[PDB]
Amino acid sequence: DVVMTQTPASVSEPVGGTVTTKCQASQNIFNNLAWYQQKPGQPPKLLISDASNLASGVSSRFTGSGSGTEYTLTIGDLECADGATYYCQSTSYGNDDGAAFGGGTEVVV
Amino acid sequence: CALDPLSETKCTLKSFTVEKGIYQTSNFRVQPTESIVRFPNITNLCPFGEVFNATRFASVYAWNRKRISNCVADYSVLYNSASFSTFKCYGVSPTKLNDLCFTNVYADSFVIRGDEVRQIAPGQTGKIADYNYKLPDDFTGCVIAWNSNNLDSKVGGNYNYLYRLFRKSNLKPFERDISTEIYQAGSTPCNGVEGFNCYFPLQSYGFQPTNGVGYQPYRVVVLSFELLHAPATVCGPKKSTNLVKNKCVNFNFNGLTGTGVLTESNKKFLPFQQFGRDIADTTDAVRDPQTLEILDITPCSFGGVSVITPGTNTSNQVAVLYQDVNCTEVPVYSTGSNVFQTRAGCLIGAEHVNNSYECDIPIGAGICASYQT
Amino acid sequence: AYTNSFTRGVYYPDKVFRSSVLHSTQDLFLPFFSNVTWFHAIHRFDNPVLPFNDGVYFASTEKSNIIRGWIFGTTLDSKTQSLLIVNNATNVVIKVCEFQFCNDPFLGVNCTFEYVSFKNLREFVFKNIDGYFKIYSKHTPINLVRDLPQGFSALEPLVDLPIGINITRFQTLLALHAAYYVGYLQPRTFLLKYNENGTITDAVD
Amino acid sequence: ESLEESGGGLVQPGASLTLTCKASGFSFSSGYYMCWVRQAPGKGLEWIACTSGGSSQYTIYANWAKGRSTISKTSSTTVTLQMTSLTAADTATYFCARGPSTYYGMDLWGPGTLVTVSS
Ligand SMILES: *[C@@H]1O[C@H](CO)[C@@H](O)[C@H](O)[C@H]1NC(C)=O
Ligand SMILES: *[C@@H]1O[C@H](CO)[C@@H](O)[C@H](O)[C@H]1NC(C)=O
Ligand SMILES: *[C@@H]1O[C@H](CO)[C@@H](O)[C@H](O)[C@H]1NC(C)=O
Ligand SMILES: *[C@@H]1O[C@H](CO)[C@@H](O)[C@H](O)[C@H]1NC(C)=O
Ligand SMILES: *[C@@H]1O[C@H](CO)[C@@H](O)[C@H](O)[C@H]1NC(C)=O
Ligand SMILES: *[C@@H]1O[C@H](CO)[C@@H](O)[C@H](O)[C@H]1NC(C)=O
Ligand SMILES: *[C@@H]1O[C@H](CO)[C@@H](O)[C@H](O)[C@H]1NC(C)=O
Ligand SMILES: *[C@@H]1O[C@H](CO)[C@@H](O)[C@H](O)[C@H]1NC(C)=O
Ligand SMILES: *[C@@H]1O[C@H](CO)[C@@H](O)[C@H](O)[C@H]1NC(C)=O
Repeated sequence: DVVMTQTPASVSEPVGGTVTTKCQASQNIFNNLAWYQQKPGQPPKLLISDASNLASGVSSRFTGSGSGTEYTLTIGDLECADGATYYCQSTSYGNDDGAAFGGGTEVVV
Repeated sequence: CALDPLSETKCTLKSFTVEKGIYQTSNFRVQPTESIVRFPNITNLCPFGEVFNATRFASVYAWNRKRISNCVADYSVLYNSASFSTFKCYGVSPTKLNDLCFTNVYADSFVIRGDEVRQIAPGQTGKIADYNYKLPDDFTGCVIAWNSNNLDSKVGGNYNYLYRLFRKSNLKPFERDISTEIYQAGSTPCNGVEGFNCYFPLQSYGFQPTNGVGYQPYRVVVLSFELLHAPATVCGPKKSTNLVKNKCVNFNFNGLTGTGVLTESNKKFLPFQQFGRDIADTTDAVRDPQTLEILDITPCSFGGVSVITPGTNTSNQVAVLYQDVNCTEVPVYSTGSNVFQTRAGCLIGAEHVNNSYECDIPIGAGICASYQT
Repeated sequence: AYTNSFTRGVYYPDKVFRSSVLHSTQDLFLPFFSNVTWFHAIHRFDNPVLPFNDGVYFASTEKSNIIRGWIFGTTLDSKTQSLLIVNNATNVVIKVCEFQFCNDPFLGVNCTFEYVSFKNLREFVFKNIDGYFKIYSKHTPINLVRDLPQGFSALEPLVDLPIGINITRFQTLLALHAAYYVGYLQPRTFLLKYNENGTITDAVD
Repeated sequence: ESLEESGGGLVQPGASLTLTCKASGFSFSSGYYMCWVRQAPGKGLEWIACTSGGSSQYTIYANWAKGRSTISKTSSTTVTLQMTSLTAADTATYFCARGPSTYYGMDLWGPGTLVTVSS
């Protein structure tokens, strides 16, 4: 089962700035990544899938890139409601690679 | 019985007093350091290179069908390629796919635009999946698609690729039908190709480099697999570990599975010959299957362990003779300050003296040890 | 017409290498000074049907290479699967497909397995043991046109394809716009003298 | 649509618990995977297992819970997962999320249920 190593554990950015989160795997996943945002008291909400695709109802500020073993998530024009914990997770359902999440990354406005 | 050589001598002699002389106590033996397996190279490597980098793929409704069996399928070439962006594959991990061994492999190769690349998946519903190519629910295959906008799409739109957009029913899993019966609807008066509620089920979409990424064509290949219900014919590669010389190592050359030390041999081999044997039907030289050269093998060093000691009443100091071995591999005794070498073996704990006296404790090859000032 | 095979018909029994060792092997060989059968192909003259009976030693001396292939099968008349070897200038072809051939098939001037790879005398042994079909070959030059000369020459393995089809009958091909010898193998213990380089220089029955 | 969970709450240490996720508005077709994830009270998400929908019986377990979980599809609308030999470290919040066969991210997450391993 592949493991997700997500850094930095804690980040602080001002209003309107950009915050970048790094996710690294133990083996090559060939995209199949999903970026999530979880607010306290709320189940996680999907933001980015396939490491490059944005779902419906998702602002263009969130943007994911990367390939192979290294992936990046950037959030531009940070807002007061963006304070949450962001997660990276492989989407291998029946591939024996698992779907383990990485270390949660909280953001401070 | 294991504290020191004098105690070993006492245990072997079954007495608490040991008389002056040399007593064989135990047997030296050099354990193998590691295991190396230098298996040969590829027997029958039929690759997917021509399947993937083909000149042109087939139409999606009548896809390119290939059967892979009785081969050694190298999945590592597919694994190392990063051009694939939709490795949406099930049943087997990409890294363990080489290890996995299956009876048959089916290659379904065609061209699909980025809009319905999602539809190439088990349990997915859509016009393209239900009209051109459908995946089984019990899907153990491996779906790999990559961008081909720079290759397939041409200026003014490409029309050599045809797809079915109209059909009364849905395609059963892995069904191909090139008959392309005319679509009928409504009162169905369309005897020919065009009529009321009548259209050609086959159509072509212009592919352009400046078109949207969703409309850009991608080259897609499905590697359908199947379980081990029979002896396998297509399988993965084997091990190619390195070779180590001048070290006692268990070795495996073409199934030889012999243990010894390896050296470069001056003896010559005929091209067909793969290994040599002694006059006693024991292997003594092996030709390396990976690289054509000869390796002399000799058995791991072994021999008796003797303790040379005066009377236990005189002194408790002892020397250790490892018979027929060079001192370099002897440690593999505590008194390593003086370690002398003779034809009899390696003697540890005694110092050589130029002067010659009458023999007291014979060792071998004209050498004797004695207890003196 | 017969002849006697003085010393020919010995091959390396296995891929094992030995130096200056007299090694005794019990294996299927051609007996020394054994009477083997002669065939003519010039002038008419045709090639007859032969049995297999546990291996075949075939030695053909040729000037323009009239010999062009071998057929190995119990029936090989499209009745059952049969091994076919065809030697062309381009390549050597090995099939198991069934073919129907007449009594005297001449060459102008499902398949289970497939393989692609008088100064001149070509020596061969074809054997079937443990489901394995083995070929041994040599091409030593002969200056005697009457008969195979006195002397010795070891035979080296070339193909070990596992055909798995039992063979009890064998035929050879000729070319039409040339004599050749056929021996027979049986279990006969041999003592082979290995040279310092590993070449079999002499052997005793 | 919607996903709901039932069968959580207080569980004695060393016992076994059974959790069920019931869907509303769709069915567990072969194009969707039913996956289970857990969340410690102050830590991140830890994946548990998944099971393919439809007639397929294919199932993937995590490394940590390979021998302590049992995930199987009881019905086209309900799924069940069982924990064995519960410890205090297993106190977490279980989320029932679906995953498309296209290997996209999980959408339509359930509200979740809290399980507490204490006496
Ligand atoms: C493959 O094995 C052959 C055996 O003859 C060897 O010569 C060659 O170096 C090996 N490797 C490659 C990459 O061909
Ligand atoms: C052929 O396809 C393979 C797919 O793995 C790719 O890695 C390779 O680069 C291709 N060859 C060329 C010459 O582009
Ligand atoms: C050892 O020497 C002492 C004194 O020389 C003597 O008393 C004793 O008997 C000797 N022991 C043996 C085993 O010969
Ligand atoms: C060990 O001793 C042998 C025998 O004298 C000698 O030939 C050889 O060079 C020595 N080996 C090493 C590795 O020193
Ligand atoms: C014995 O003689 C050698 C010369 O051969 C000399 O160098 C050496 O000191 C002597 N050996 C020892 C162990 O002292
Ligand atoms: C060759 O030997 C066989 C077997 O003994 C015998 O029948 C035959 O007549 C011999 N041929 C000649 C030409 O002597
Ligand atoms: C090949 O030969 C025969 C020809 O009649 C065919 O019927 C048979 O099925 C085939 N045999 C095998 C073992 O494939
Ligand atoms: C040998 O041929 C017989 C027919 O006489 C056949 O039944 C048998 O299977 C064959 N054996 C092998 C090993 O091909
Ligand atoms: C053995 O050595 C070489 C190896 O190539 C060979 O040419 C030579 O003729 C052989 N010697 C004898 C005496 O057969």
